Amino acid sequence: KSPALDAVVIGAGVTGIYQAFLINQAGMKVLGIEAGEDVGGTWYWNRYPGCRLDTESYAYGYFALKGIIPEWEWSENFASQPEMLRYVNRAADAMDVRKHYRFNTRVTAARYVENDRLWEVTLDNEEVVTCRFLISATGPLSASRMPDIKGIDSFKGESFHSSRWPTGAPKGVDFTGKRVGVIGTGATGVQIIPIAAETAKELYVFQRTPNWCTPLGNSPMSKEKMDSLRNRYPTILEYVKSTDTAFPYHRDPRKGTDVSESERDAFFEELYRQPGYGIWLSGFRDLLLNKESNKFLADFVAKKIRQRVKDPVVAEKLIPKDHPFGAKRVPMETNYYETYNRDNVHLVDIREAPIQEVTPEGIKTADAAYDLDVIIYATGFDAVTGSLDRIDIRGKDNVRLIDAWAEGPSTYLGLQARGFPNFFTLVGPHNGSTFCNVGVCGGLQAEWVLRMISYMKDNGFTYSEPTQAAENRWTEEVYADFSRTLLAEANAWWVKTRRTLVHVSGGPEYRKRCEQVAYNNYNGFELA
Ligand SMILES: Cc1cc2nc3c(=O)[nH]c(=O)nc-3n(C[C@H](O)[C@H](O)[C@H](O)COP(=O)(O)OP(=O)(O)OC[C@H]3O[C@@H](n4cnc5c(N)ncnc54)[C@H](O)[C@@H]3O)c2cc1C
Ligand SMILES: NC(=O)c1ccc[n+]([C@@H]2O[C@H](COP(=O)([O-])OP(=O)(O)OC[C@H]3O[C@@H](n4cnc5c(N)ncnc54)[C@H](OP(=O)(O)O)[C@@H]3O)[C@@H](O)[C@H]2O)c1
Repeated sequence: KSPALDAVVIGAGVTGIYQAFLINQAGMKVLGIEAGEDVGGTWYWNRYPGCRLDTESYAYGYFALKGIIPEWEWSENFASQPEMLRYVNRAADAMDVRKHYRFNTRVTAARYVENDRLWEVTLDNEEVVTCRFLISATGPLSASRMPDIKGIDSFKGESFHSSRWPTGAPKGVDFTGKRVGVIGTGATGVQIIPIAAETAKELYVFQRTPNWCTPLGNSPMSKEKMDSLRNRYPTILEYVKSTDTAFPYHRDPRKGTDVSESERDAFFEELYRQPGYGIWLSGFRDLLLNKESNKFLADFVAKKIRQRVKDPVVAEKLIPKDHPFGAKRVPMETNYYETYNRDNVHLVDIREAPIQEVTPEGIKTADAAYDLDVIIYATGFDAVTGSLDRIDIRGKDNVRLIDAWAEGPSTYLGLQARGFPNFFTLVGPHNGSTFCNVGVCGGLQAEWVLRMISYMKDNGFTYSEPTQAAENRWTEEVYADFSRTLLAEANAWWVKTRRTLVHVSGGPEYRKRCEQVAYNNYNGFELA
């Protein structure tokens, strides 16, 4: 039998739509599936207050850089959520990609049929579509997780996870008169807290673990600046392609030690005050390899925190003692620390006083009871493998991807897994495009995968699968490379339990390997 489609593409985020656009451009037969109503992925689903980019607007905007929508105008340096979703909507316009997709449709199971080298894809547990290739663009921080606390449903006020804010108008942003509780202090939390506190009656922050945070330094984007940028897109494109993360920054050649304390102190101050992630991704070459170098930056930020926070007890509570700087994603913020100087904001430490349960009134903890009219769960995601974990995926010998990855992910190039022929996990585990400015990183990964499906059509090949030795060596390489950094000393979302779900070596290096595989007739894959 013959599968109907060349490929199915799961997801309508920035990765998914481009993937889908490209495939169809090459004249193949594609269907996209999105669970929500329309394109946007991250930018569709995450409508909470203060939701904002990390990455410079113009560096994230692959779609603009590649002249798909060259005339696009950014209004700020770090675009808000609504602006992003506008961009994606426009981008999809010029691609004409919507007609290729099934919206309001969820993939629930996927089964490989050895005997026909195809994939049988189940939509909302009834209908079945057949494709030669399954391509997941279901993204690294899709798949929300509620924390493991007793009695979440026992709560009688308003309550929800950050990625399912009530609504397409973000309803009830105004917390006038309300007692609000916020669980979690990651990137989401840090964006939410200063904003809610403008209107909340009382704001209690339930912080189990403190992150290192630094000033976003957002500012609006003059039309001149935007003209000066669009004129350089070719340069900006090449440049972001050459940096380890595809963010527009690169390391100082020097070590932390080749420089006297007073020279370091000056260099850090200059970064601290620079808009964006310069502090994190333009430090010294050994910020993430060398405990001593890390300590230097960590003490500087510490000191900064005690400047911005008036009461020294609160301030100490907010300074991490337990993981080196830049080991977890560094959340960037507007006026976060100053928030704690407010009379109507309370930091509740829930490591020393672990949350007992959620009651109808408020939140019980080992020490106190909090009456609350609203609770916010900024508790993050089932990272990387999470949304795949939520599809029954089955391969050769009817094995599940979940059992397959039970000891941790195993893939070649982070693109295919052994036992799962003709299946591409885009920006998935052990992938060089996951620790990235994903806007550019996944654009490039979508393009490479196109070139592999194209190589397959031309040579009439119907089957692709990693060899054992390919996959073992790769995985080995990924753990090896990761154990060398201070990223090993931490529990970020990209760690599972202590192992990595992700590839930390450099994008340009990762892509260089990929090019070396593709050139050598996809060496490491069995093809037939
Ligand atoms: C709040 C937030 C802010 C971020 N900010 C940045 C940033 O500034 N810079 C950066 O580089 N990265 C950022 N990221 C990381 C982000 O994941 C990437 O930037 C990018 O959005 C990933 O896009 P994607 O299209 O690959 O996945 P997504 O954007 O998540 O899109 C995946 C889509 O797949 C759909 N889907 C999943 N499962 C199914 C199912 N089985 N059936 C049907 N559809 C399904 C989902 O509905 C979703 O729409 C951020 C992430 C979050 C959560
Ligand atoms: N552009 C941006 O600046 C932007 C904005 C938002 C999100 N993001 C992306 O989204 C990622 C996820 O960040 P997030 O804040 O959404 O999630 P996150 O980084 O995973 O943080 C989740 C928070 O909830 C807490 N938590 C989880 N389970 C808990 C439990 N059982 N009890 C008590 N506390 C619990 C965690 O504390 P513990 O550490 O103790 O587990 C952590 O503080 C970021 O790394 C970032 O890449 C980016």
